[PDB]
Amino acid sequence: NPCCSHPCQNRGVCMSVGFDQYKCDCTRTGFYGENCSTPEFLTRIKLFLKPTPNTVHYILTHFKGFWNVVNNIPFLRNAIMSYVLTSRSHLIDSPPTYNADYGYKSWEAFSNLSYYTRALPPVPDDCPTPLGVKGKKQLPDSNEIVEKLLLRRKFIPDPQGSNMMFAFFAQHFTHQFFKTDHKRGPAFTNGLGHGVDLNHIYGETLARQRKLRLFKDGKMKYQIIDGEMYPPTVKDTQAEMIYPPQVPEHLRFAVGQEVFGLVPGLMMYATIWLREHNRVCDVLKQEHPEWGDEQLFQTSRLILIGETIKIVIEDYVQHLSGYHFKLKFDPELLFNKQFQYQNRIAAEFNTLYHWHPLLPDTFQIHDQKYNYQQFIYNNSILLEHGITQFVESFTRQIAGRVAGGRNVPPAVQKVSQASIDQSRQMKYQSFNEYRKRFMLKPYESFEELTGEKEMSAELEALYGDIDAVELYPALLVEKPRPDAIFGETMVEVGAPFSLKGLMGNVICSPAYWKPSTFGGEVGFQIINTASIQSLICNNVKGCPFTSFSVP
Amino acid sequence: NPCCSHPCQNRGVCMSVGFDQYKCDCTRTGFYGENCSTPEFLTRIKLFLKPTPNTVHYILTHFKGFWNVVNNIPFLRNAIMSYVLTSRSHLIDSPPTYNADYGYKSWEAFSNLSYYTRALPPVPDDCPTPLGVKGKKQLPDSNEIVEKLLLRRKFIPDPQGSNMMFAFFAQHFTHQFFKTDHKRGPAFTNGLGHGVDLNHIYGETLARQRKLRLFKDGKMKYQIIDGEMYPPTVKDTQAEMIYPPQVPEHLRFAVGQEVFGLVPGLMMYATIWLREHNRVCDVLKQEHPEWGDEQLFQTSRLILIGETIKIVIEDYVQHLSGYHFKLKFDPELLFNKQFQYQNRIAAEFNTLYHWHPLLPDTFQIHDQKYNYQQFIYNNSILLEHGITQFVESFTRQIAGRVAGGRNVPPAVQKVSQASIDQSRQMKYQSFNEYRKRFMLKPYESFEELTGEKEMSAELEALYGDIDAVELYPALLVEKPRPDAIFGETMVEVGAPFSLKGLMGNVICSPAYWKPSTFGGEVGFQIINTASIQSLICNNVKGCPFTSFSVP
Ligand SMILES: *[C@@H]1O[C@H](CO)[C@@H](O[C@@H]2O[C@H](CO)[C@@H](O[C@H]3O[C@H](CO[C@H]4O[C@H](CO)[C@@H](O)[C@H](O)[C@@H]4O)[C@@H](O)[C@H](O)[C@@H]3O)[C@H](O)[C@H]2NC(C)=O)[C@H](O)[C@H]1NC(C)=O
Ligand SMILES: *[C@@H]1O[C@H](CO)[C@@H](O[C@@H]2O[C@H](CO)[C@@H](O[C@H]3O[C@H](CO[C@H]4O[C@H](CO)[C@@H](O)[C@H](O)[C@@H]4O)[C@@H](O)[C@H](O)[C@@H]3O)[C@H](O)[C@H]2NC(C)=O)[C@H](O)[C@H]1NC(C)=O
Ligand code: COH
Ligand code: COH
Ligand SMILES: CCCCCCCCO[C@@H]1O[C@H](CO)[C@@H](O)[C@H](O)[C@H]1O
Ligand SMILES: Cc1ccc(Cl)c(Nc2ccccc2C(=O)O)c1Cl
Ligand SMILES: Cc1ccc(Cl)c(Nc2ccccc2C(=O)O)c1Cl
Ligand SMILES: *[C@@H]1O[C@H](CO)[C@@H](O)[C@H](O)[C@H]1NC(C)=O
Ligand SMILES: *[C@@H]1O[C@H](CO)[C@@H](O)[C@H](O)[C@H]1NC(C)=O
Ligand SMILES: *[C@@H]1O[C@H](CO)[C@@H](O)[C@H](O)[C@H]1NC(C)=O
Ligand SMILES: *[C@@H]1O[C@H](CO)[C@@H](O)[C@H](O)[C@H]1NC(C)=O
Repeated sequence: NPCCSHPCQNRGVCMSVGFDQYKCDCTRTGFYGENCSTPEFLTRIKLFLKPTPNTVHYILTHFKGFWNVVNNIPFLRNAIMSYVLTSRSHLIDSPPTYNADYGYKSWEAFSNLSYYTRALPPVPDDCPTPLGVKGKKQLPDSNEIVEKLLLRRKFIPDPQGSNMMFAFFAQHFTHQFFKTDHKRGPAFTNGLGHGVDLNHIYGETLARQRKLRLFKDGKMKYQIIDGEMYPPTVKDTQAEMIYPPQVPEHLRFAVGQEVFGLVPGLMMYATIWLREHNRVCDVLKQEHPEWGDEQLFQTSRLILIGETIKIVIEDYVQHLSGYHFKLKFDPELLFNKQFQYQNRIAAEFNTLYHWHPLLPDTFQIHDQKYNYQQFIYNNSILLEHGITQFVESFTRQIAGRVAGGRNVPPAVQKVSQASIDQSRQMKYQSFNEYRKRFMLKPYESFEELTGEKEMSAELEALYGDIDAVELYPALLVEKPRPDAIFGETMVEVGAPFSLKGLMGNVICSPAYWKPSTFGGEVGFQIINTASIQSLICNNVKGCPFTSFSVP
Repeated sequence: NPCCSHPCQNRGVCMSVGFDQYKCDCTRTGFYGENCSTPEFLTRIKLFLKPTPNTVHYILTHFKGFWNVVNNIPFLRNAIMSYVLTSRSHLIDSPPTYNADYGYKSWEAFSNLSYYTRALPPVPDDCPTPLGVKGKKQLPDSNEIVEKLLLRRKFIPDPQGSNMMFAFFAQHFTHQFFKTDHKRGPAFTNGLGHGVDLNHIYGETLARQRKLRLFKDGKMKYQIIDGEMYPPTVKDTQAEMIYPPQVPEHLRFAVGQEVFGLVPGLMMYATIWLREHNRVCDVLKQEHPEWGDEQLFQTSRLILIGETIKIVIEDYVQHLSGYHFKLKFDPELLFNKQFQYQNRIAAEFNTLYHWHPLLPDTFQIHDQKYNYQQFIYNNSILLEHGITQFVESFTRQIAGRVAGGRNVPPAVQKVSQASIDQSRQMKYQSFNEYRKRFMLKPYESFEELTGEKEMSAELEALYGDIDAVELYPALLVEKPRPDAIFGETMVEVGAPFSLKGLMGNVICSPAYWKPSTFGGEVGFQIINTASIQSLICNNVKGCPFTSFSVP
């Protein structure tokens, strides 16, 4: 296949013409020529006036005195936030295009929701090398890559101070749209909503939802233990959950997501959100005594969705970005813009979000310290200590650094390898191709990627060519930004995926973004004043202080 | 329920506040006040400059010499067509809101694709009257409505000259997204693509598609009969079709849509589009001898989708409108506008497209006249005459006028009654409520609606109040425009749904609307030069003259 070398630059579409020739479609790329590499006049100018991401990142992470002024001038904050949203939006194809089985546009790829979509097309089948034309005939041994480059020798804490509240929020939140269907294969998903629908609370299907609902006051089923509200059982709901035989019947908590019983950190947030839903039902009941159970349930769901997006932007992304600028969740910022209120989850977004290095060596709850074997599938620990003690402890324990290499816990060594192996059967293009796909300069050397000497040497011994380095491994060994959890690429690729999934949500559209949608101003206000602190304060006994970073 | 009165005007959202009070959400309506009835300053002006639809219709259907010059100046033609598209589209909620089960915004209503969506929410369950407050406690007998107002005494031909080519095209085309799942109920659909995906050619599911495909050269299965290409059999494809047991196996043609064997007219268009698909495969193979079966199939499908939208706008809607202005299919007209490339089929769109009056008393092919009992499920008629004779004959046979009342063939009486019964199951608001929803002044009397005395009287005897008249019966008895097939409402309500369904298609989005999407410029040119005449000329022996109007 002549398109194996990925000849078309700047988002140009490559098409074969006969057996030995190809053609590049430069339509609306701002470039022309055989490979869409010659800039148009207007393009030369725009390229000359674009700051580098590292320049812009510097600006947003310094001058705290300046940003403190900007954050308190609504007009400016709105203007800045508007830029942040729109300056990235042009990097996501919407409606979506390719998937694992289609490197050309097709109705199958567009219409079949069981697939993850793809930011870059899959490497064609019969190519000289797995990645196209660069690199060796065979990719390096995946286990060898994990051990030499990814495995933790000594715990590397996150310099930004991200804690376990953050790490488990990241996992809980993203696992509502990262639901890989490993029956079919890594290219397929079970989250047909393809975004923030809160299916991990309410269930992916109506059948599961009816098993989880109380059908009184709009609320979700629950049980009281030691005066505290917890999720219901599988026995009570008949809602299937993933549990080992060793887990007794009365400890098989049923929640929206079948796998959230795997780890107590997930069951903590599931409990918190469950409580929040029933709390909002009580508020709405007070406001609307004429409302029935169905409308109480549906309106509460729409509110929690709003809370979720609110919290993710203004607390979660806020902490992750390290910006002194105060991010703002406000759908009105897009009402005068060209924006598509739809989204399809990208397989690469999933891959890049394998933040295994976040995980500590042991989990520390109160006085106790649990290893992975003791912590996994253990709702006893949740009942023993309680949510309050969980929050206090998770807020204090720091997470591991994601970029910079060699920080993956040996306990999840198999999962790290799987991420590499699964990236290969989905035929991912190289790291540098994804750099270019998101307006970044390709690395010219291994040393430029890692910013050090020995890991880069290992990469060269394994891959040989810098253009042969794979997406997932490179993201984890990439040179971090100064005192940051990530490197340049992780942010520049992830941010557009993330913002698209948040602002693209239907509740953000002008027809939905109204008080009547959420039951009136009281309901609308719950969204617009939501925070990770208030979420905990409203639903966790004692109202403990919490944050996404260690104090 | 205080909202039974439909108090909120101008797209305002009604919400109950306690048992006896309500509240209107006037957000972004352009109006304010308790009822969203008081216009803002800009709105006050906008309404003043906006011409009435009857005026605009007059200007587009007269001054034939003036439009002749506008049509040949691309700057003017593009600008006008652009306004046509945008001015209509703002009347459609996208992403979609209500369905038959939800008169308030809910995630269930948004996410469940099995429902038709709703331009107006259902009438609340427990209201004084079926339509809310207006009208009698019980709606008139649906059979009495059909007999008095809708049944055809004597055939009334369409003044616009619509022929059977047009009638069967309307039926064939619209039945890809009007696929009511009566198993579940009238509120539900089997077309989860919710638009122009040509599932009626290729099948809804991948399983049925694989049954119809040849898996060589990207082609669809077929058989040759008298030198001419026809659809394959059920026995060969194992694709389910709906046929009475008395139909012999060799006459059981298998096509994408299960019901198209019902009438030869549909099976005619199914055969033509089948031929076109296999024709485009031959064209693409010449351009791409390096391509495989899968890519040839998928690319052909995308091209036929383009042809359909092209033909619908510049031939079908062009004839239907009666405009002297030449409508244009050009996705680039929207690339600088705010527009959502998504759509959800509205139940009301389905209802207003029950154009039963189009049907003739008998079907006239060559020298023979077939009644309904003769014509239904009779594919032997198709083979006897051939597609060419079908095209020649149907082009010449006049269709019935749709508006004006009393033109529904008694043969389909029970179908017309079902339209009324079903719309009542789904709790449609009144005809006047749908007029106001689409910026039309509500009718003051029955006489203003029909423009005459006889049907007016029978209407008042049945409904009592003008605000009690139902959508479907009113559309068919409405005073038709001068020498036109429809009345005002049908167009002003139908056109937004239609254009949104056409331009909202994914292939019209900037990422898709490129030559590379369609296999290069040769494929792209197939779309952009498509017409109903070229579709016939390329696939029907002898290249017979055809048109959507009688010669
Ligand atoms: C879009 O909306 C449609 C209309 O609301 C949804 O269709 C409806 O789906 C529900 C649930 O799938 C279905 O109700 C069925 O619920 C009963 C379930 O209870 C039984 O299930 C357990 C299973 O182990 C069993 O032990 C017991 O028998 C327990 O009682 C079914 O048993 C029963 O047959 C009933 O049909 C509705 O019938 C169905 N409605 C229609 C009109 O089709 C549709 O699911 C939704 N689409 C989504 C959410 O994707
Ligand atoms: C999105 O894409 C997915 C991947 O392409 C689609 O999943 C695939 O779906 C097909 C069928 O829907 C499935 O094929 C399976 O069908 C075989 C049966 O074939 C014969 O068997 C019956 C027996 O009665 C016969 O009557 C039929 O006529 C037919 O000739 C199975 O035996 C076999 O297991 C085979 O796998 C694929 O497995 C499946 N692939 C994956 C990876 O899941 C998915 O359907 C699509 N989503 C849509 C269209 O909504
Ligand atoms: C912040 C990100 C994050 C965290 C904290 C986290 C925390 C933990 C954790 C904590 C105790 C455990 C035991 C695991 C273990 C697993 N994770 Co994650 N995971 C994370 C991101 C992901 C993602 C993303 C996937 C793929 C999701 C999918 O496709 O369903 C994943 C998949 C897995 C799988 C599937 C294996 C496979 O073959 O793909 C296992 C097992 N893991 N992970
Ligand atoms: C231009 C529009 C048009 C035409 C010419 C047309 C011509 C014909 C025709 C010609 C020989 C026949 C035998 C019928 C007979 C039927 N029509 Co139509 N129909 C049309 C638009 C529709 C639509 C739209 C529906 C509802 C489709 C759905 O919900 O799936 C429909 C429904 C039906 C049904 C379903 C039963 C019911 O309860 O509604 C039958 C039977 N009919 N119609
Ligand atoms: C958890 C400990 C990981 C064991 C890694 C075994 C594979 C050898 O890994 C080696 O380890 C050395 C010391 O870290 C590095 O300096 C080398 O670059 C690396 O290749
Ligand atoms: C605008 C901006 C800036 C910095 C980060 Cl870290 C993000 N967010 C992410 C970056 C990389 C990967 C994931 C995310 C995320 O939002 O989840 C955003 Cl959206
Ligand atoms: C712009 C315009 C003008 C006139 C008609 Cl008739 C249409 N088309 C329809 C009008 C009413 C009902 C249906 C349609 C249609 O396109 O099918 C359009 Cl889109
Ligand atoms: C870019 O075009 C040149 C000739 O214009 C060609 O030799 C080269 O192969 C193209 N790029 C790639 C990566 O092949
Ligand atoms: C849960 O933790 C307890 C400690 O209280 C331990 O004894 C038990 O083995 C664990 N159960 C698991 C991991 O299933
Ligand atoms: C608004 O309309 C409702 C319709 O029933 C009416 O009861 C009410 O008096 C109106 N209020 C106004 C016009 O202020
Ligand atoms: C079907 O049409 C044929 C002519 O092609 C005719 O002989 C036959 O009687 C028709 N069938 C019915 C049931 O009328």
